[PDB]
Amino acid sequence: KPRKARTAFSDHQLNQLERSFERQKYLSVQDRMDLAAALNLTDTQVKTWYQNRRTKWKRQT
DNA sequence: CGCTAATCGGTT
DNA sequence: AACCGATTAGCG
Repeated sequence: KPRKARTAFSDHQLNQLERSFERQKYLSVQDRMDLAAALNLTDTQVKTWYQNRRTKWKRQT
């Protein structure tokens, strides 16, 4: 069952994703597309990163 | 083993 | 179409 390679986010990308999450728990389609483009990530990579980050936030609360 | 990226099926 | 919760799985 082929899967995608695990993305290794740069420190710059993780820093900017965490910054975005501190500002907004969810992104609009537009804001997700803008952040993806700004970080040279796919829309899916940013969507999944935000989904998993909300899961972690739920657990740590 | 812990952290977390990616995948699956169900919910809305 | 995006999310959620459960799950699978890569790597330090």
